[PDB]
Amino acid sequence: LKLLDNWDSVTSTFSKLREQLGPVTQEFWDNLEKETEGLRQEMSKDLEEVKAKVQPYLDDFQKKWQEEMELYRQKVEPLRAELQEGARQKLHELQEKLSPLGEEMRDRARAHVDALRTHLAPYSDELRQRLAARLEALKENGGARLAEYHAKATEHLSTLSEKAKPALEDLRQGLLPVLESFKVSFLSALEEYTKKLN
Amino acid sequence: LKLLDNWDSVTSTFSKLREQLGPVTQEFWDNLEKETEGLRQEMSKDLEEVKAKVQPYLDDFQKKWQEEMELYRQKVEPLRAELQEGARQKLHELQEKLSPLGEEMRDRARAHVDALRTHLAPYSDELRQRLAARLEALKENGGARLAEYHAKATEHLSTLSEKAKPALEDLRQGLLPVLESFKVSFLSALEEYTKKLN
Ligand SMILES: CCCCCCCC/C=C\CCCCCCCC(=O)OC[C@H](COP(=O)(O)OCC[N+](C)(C)C)OC(=O)CCCCCCC/C=C\CCCCCCCC
Ligand SMILES: CCCCCCCC/C=C\CCCCCCCC(=O)OC[C@H](COP(=O)(O)OCC[N+](C)(C)C)OC(=O)CCCCCCC/C=C\CCCCCCCC
Ligand SMILES: CCCCCCCC/C=C\CCCCCCCC(=O)OC[C@H](COP(=O)(O)OCC[N+](C)(C)C)OC(=O)CCCCCCC/C=C\CCCCCCCC
Ligand SMILES: CCCCCCCC/C=C\CCCCCCCC(=O)OC[C@H](COP(=O)(O)OCC[N+](C)(C)C)OC(=O)CCCCCCC/C=C\CCCCCCCC
Ligand SMILES: CCCCCCCC/C=C\CCCCCCCC(=O)OC[C@H](COP(=O)(O)OCC[N+](C)(C)C)OC(=O)CCCCCCC/C=C\CCCCCCCC
Ligand SMILES: CCCCCCCC/C=C\CCCCCCCC(=O)OC[C@H](COP(=O)(O)OCC[N+](C)(C)C)OC(=O)CCCCCCC/C=C\CCCCCCCC
Ligand SMILES: CCCCCCCC/C=C\CCCCCCCC(=O)OC[C@H](COP(=O)(O)OCC[N+](C)(C)C)OC(=O)CCCCCCC/C=C\CCCCCCCC
Ligand SMILES: CCCCCCCC/C=C\CCCCCCCC(=O)OC[C@H](COP(=O)(O)OCC[N+](C)(C)C)OC(=O)CCCCCCC/C=C\CCCCCCCC
Ligand SMILES: CCCCCCCC/C=C\CCCCCCCC(=O)OC[C@H](COP(=O)(O)OC[C@H](N)C(=O)O)OC(=O)CCCCCCC/C=C\CCCCCCCC
Ligand SMILES: CCCCCCCC/C=C\CCCCCCCC(=O)OC[C@H](COP(=O)(O)OC[C@H](N)C(=O)O)OC(=O)CCCCCCC/C=C\CCCCCCCC
Ligand SMILES: CCCCCCCC/C=C\CCCCCCCC(=O)OC[C@H](COP(=O)(O)OC[C@H](N)C(=O)O)OC(=O)CCCCCCC/C=C\CCCCCCCC
Repeated sequence: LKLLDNWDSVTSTFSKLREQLGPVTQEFWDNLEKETEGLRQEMSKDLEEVKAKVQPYLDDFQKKWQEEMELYRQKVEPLRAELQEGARQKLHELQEKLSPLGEEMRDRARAHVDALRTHLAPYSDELRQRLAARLEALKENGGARLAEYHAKATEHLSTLSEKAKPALEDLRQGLLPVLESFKVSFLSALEEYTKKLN
Repeated sequence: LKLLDNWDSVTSTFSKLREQLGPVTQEFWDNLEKETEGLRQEMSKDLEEVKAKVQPYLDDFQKKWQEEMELYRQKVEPLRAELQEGARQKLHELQEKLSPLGEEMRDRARAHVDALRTHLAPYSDELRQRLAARLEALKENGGARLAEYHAKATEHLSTLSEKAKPALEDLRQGLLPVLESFKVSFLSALEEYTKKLN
C-alpha cells in the first residue's frame, strides 16, 4: 500500500531523470565534440612534433648509446682483463689460504671431533647411567603415581557418580516444571508475536 | 534465582577442590622435594664430574685453540701481506685506470651533456609551445566545459528541487503514518519482551 505510493514518486523521479538525460547527453556529446576536436587539434601537432622530437632524440640517444657502448667496451673489456688477472692472483692467494688452511682445519678437526669422540663417548655412557637411575626413579615413583592416580581417580569417579546420580535426577526433576513453565512462556510469546506480525 | 543456585554449587566445588588442593600440594611438594633431593644429589655429582672432566676438556681445547690461533696469526701475517701487496697492485692498476677512463668518461659526459643541453634547450621551448597550445585548447575547451557543466548543473538543481520538494514531502508524508505503525509495533513489542523476561 505504502510502497506502491513510494514507487509512484520513484517513477516520476526516473521519468524526470530521463528528461534530464536528454539535454544532458545532447550537451554532453556536444561537449565531447569540442573535447575530441580540441584534443585532435592538440594531438595532431603533438604527435607530428612527437616524431620530429623522437627522431633526433633517438638519434642523439643512439649516438650517446654508442659512446656509452664504446665506453663500456673500452672499460669493461680491459677491466675484465685486470679483474681476471686480479682474480687469478686472488685465486693464488685463496689457494694458499685454502690448501694449507683446509688441511690444517682437518687436523684441527682431528683434535676437535676425534677428541670429542673420546669426550662424548664416555659422556653419553655416563649419561645412560644417569638416565638409568633417573628412569628407574621415574618408574618407581611413576608406578607409585600410577597407583596413586588410580586410587585418587577411583575416589573421584565414585564421588562423581555419587553426585551425578542426584544431579541428573534433580536436573530431570527440575527440567519437567522448568520446561513446562518455559513452554508456557514460549506458547504465549509465539501467539502474541504472531498477532503483531499480522 | 537460577544463577544463585548454580553459583552455590560452584562455591562448594571450588571449596572442595581447595580442600583437596591442600593435601594435593602437600603431596606434590613432598614428592617434588624428594625428586629435587635426588636431582640435587645427582646435580652436585654431575656438576663436580662435569667440572672435573671439563678441566682437561677445556684445557685441551684451550691448547688446541692456542695452536689454532697461533697458526692463524702466523699465517694471517703473510696473508695480510698478500692481500696488502695484492690490493696495492689491484688498486694501483685501478687508479691508473680511473684517471684515463675517468677523464675520458668525463669527456664523453661533456658531449653527452652538451648534446643534451643543446637539445633540451629547443626541446623545452618546443614543449612550451605545446603547453601553450594545449593549455590554450584547454582554455577554449575548458571554458565551454565549465559553462556546459554549469548549465547542466542548474538543470540538475531545478530537477533536484523536483525531488527536494515533492519527493521529500512525499517521504515525510509516508514517514508520518510509517512512524505510527512503527510506534504501535515497537512500543507493544517492548511490552511483549518484558512479559517473558520478568
Ligand atoms: C674474485 C675473482 C673470482 C670470482 C669468483 C667466481 C664467482 C662467479 C661464479 C659462480 C657463481 C655461482 C653461484 C651459485 C648460485 C646457486 C646457489 C644454489 O642454488 O645452490 C644450490 C645447490 C644444490 O645442490 P646441487 O647438487 O643440486 O647443485 C650442484 C650441482 N651442479 C653444480 C652440478 C649444478 O648447491 C650448490 O651448488 C652448493 C655448492 C657448494 C659451493 C662450493 C664453492 C667451491 C668453490 C670455491 C670455494 C669458495 C671460497 C670463497 C672465497 C671468497 C670470495 C669472496
Ligand atoms: C600438560 C602439562 C605439562 C607441562 C610440560 C612442561 C614443558 C615446559 C618446558 C620447558 C619450559 C621451561 C619453563 C619451566 C620453568 C618456569 C617456571 C616459571 O614460571 O618461572 C617464572 C616465575 C616468575 O616469577 P618471578 O621469577 O619473576 O618472580 C620471583 C622474583 N624474584 C626471584 C626474582 C626476585 O619464576 C618462578 O616461579 C620462580 C623460579 C622457578 C624456577 C624453575 C626452574 C627449575 C629448573 C629445573 C628443574 C628440572 C626439571 C627437569 C625435568 C625432568 C623431570 C624428571
Ligand atoms: C573445567 C575444565 C575441565 C574440563 C574437563 C572435561 C573432561 C571430560 C573427560 C574426558 C575427555 C575425553 C573423553 C573422550 C573419551 C571417550 C571414552 C569412550 O566413550 O570410549 C568408548 C569408545 C567406543 O567406540 P565408539 O565407536 O563409540 O567411539 C568412536 C568415537 N567416534 C564416534 C567419534 C569416532 O572407544 C573409544 O573412543 C576408543 C578408546 C579410547 C581410550 C582412550 C584412553 C586414554 C587414556 C589415558 C589418557 C588420559 C586422557 C585424560 C582424560 C580423562 C581423565 C579421567
Ligand atoms: C576408567 C578407565 C577407562 C578405561 C576404558 C576406555 C575408555 C576411555 C576412557 C577415558 C579416557 C579419556 C580420553 C580418551 C581420548 C581419545 C578417545 C578416542 O577417541 O580414542 C580413539 C582415537 C582414534 O585413534 P586410534 O585409536 O585409531 O589411534 C590410536 C592407536 N594407534 C596409534 C596407537 C596405533 O585415539 C585417540 O584420540 C588417541 C588416543 C588413543 C588412546 C588408546 C588407549 C586405549 C586404552 C585402553 C583400551 C582398553 C580398556 C579396557 C580395560 C579397562 C576396563 C575398565
Ligand atoms: C563434571 C565437571 C568436571 C570437573 C572440572 C575439572 C576442570 C578444572 C576446572 C576448574 C578449576 C577450579 C577453578 C579455579 C579456582 C580459583 C583458584 C584461585 O584462587 O585462582 C586465582 C589465582 C590468582 O590469579 P590472579 O593473580 O589474577 O588473582 C589474584 C587477585 N588479585 C588480582 C586481586 C590480586 O590463579 C591461580 O592460582 C592460577 C595459576 C595459573 C594457572 C596454572 C595452571 C597449571 C596447570 C597445570 C600444571 C601441571 C602440574 C602437573 C605436571 C607437573 C609439572 C611440573
Ligand atoms: C657443560 C656445560 C653446559 C651448559 C649448558 C646447559 C643448558 C643451558 C642452560 C643454562 C645456561 C643459560 C645461562 C647463560 C645465558 C646468558 C644470559 C645472559 O647473559 O643474558 C644477557 C646477555 C646480554 O644482553 P644483550 O646482549 O641483549 O644486551 C647488550 C646490552 N647493551 C649493549 C647495552 C649493553 O644476552 C645474551 O647472552 C643472549 C642470549 C639469550 C638470548 C638468546 C636469543 C633469544 C632470541 C630468539 C630465540 C630464537 C627464536 C627462533 C626460533 C628457533 C627455532 C629453532
Ligand atoms: C555536470 C555537473 C557539474 C556541476 C558539479 C560541480 C563539480 C564538483 C567539483 C568540485 C568539488 C570539490 C569540493 C571540495 C574541495 C576541498 C578539498 C579539500 O580541501 O580537501 C581536504 C579536506 C581535509 O580537511 P582538513 O585538511 O581541514 O582536515 C584534516 C584534519 N584531520 C587530519 C587533521 C584531523 O578533505 C575533505 O574535505 C575530504 C572530503 C571527502 C568527501 C568525499 C565525498 C564523495 C561523494 C560521493 C562518493 C562518490 C564517488 C564517486 C563514485 C561513483 C560510483 C557510481
Ligand atoms: C535476560 C536478558 C539479558 C540481557 C542481555 C544483554 C546483551 C546485550 C549486550 C551488549 C550490547 C551493546 C550495548 C551498547 C550500549 C551503548 C549504546 C550507545 O549509546 O552507543 C553509542 C556510542 C556513540 O558513538 P561514539 O562514542 O563514537 O560517538 C560519540 C563520540 N563522542 C562522545 C566522543 C562525542 O557508540 C559507540 O561508541 C560505538 C558505535 C557502534 C554502534 C553503531 C550504531 C550506530 C547506529 C545505527 C546503525 C545500525 C542500525 C542497526 C542495523 C543492524 C541490524 C541488524
Ligand atoms: C639492483 C640491480 C643490480 C643489477 C645486478 C645484475 C646482476 C645479474 C647477474 C648476473 C649477470 C647476468 C649477465 C646476463 C647477460 C645477458 C644479456 C642478454 O643479452 O640478455 C638477454 C635478455 C633478453 O630477455 P627477453 O625477455 O627479451 O628474452 C628472453 C625470453 N623471452 C624469455 O622469456 O626467457 O635481455 C634482458 O633480460 C634485458 C636486457 C639486458 C641488456 C644488458 C645491459 C648490461 C649493460 C652494461 C653492463 C653492466 C654494467 C657494468 C658496469 C661496469 C663498467 C664501468
Ligand atoms: C519475528 C520472527 C519470528 C520467527 C523467528 C524464526 C527464527 C528461527 C531461527 C533462526 C533464524 C534463521 C534465519 C535463516 C536465514 C536463511 C534461511 C535459508 O536457508 O534460506 C535459504 C533458502 C534457499 O532457497 P532456494 O531454495 O530457492 O534454494 C536453496 C539455496 N540455493 C541453497 O543452496 O540453500 O531460502 C528460504 O528460506 C526459502 C524458504 C521458502 C519457504 C516459503 C516462505 C513463505 C512463507 C510465507 C508466505 C505467506 C504469504 C504472505 C503474503 C500473503 C499475500 C500475497
Ligand atoms: C527500512 C527503511 C525505512 C526508511 C527510513 C528513513 C529514515 C532514515 C533516518 C535518518 C537518516 C540519517 C541521515 C544522517 C545524515 C548525516 C548525520 C551526521 O552528520 O551525523 C553525524 C555522525 C558523526 O559521528 P561521530 O562518531 O563522528 O560523532 C561525532 C564526533 N564524535 C564529535 O564529537 O563531533 O556522522 C555519522 O555517523 C554518519 C551518518 C551515517 C548514517 C547514514 C548511512 C548511509 C547508509 C546507507 C546508504 C548507502 C546505500 C547502499 C545501497 C546499496 C544496495 C544495492
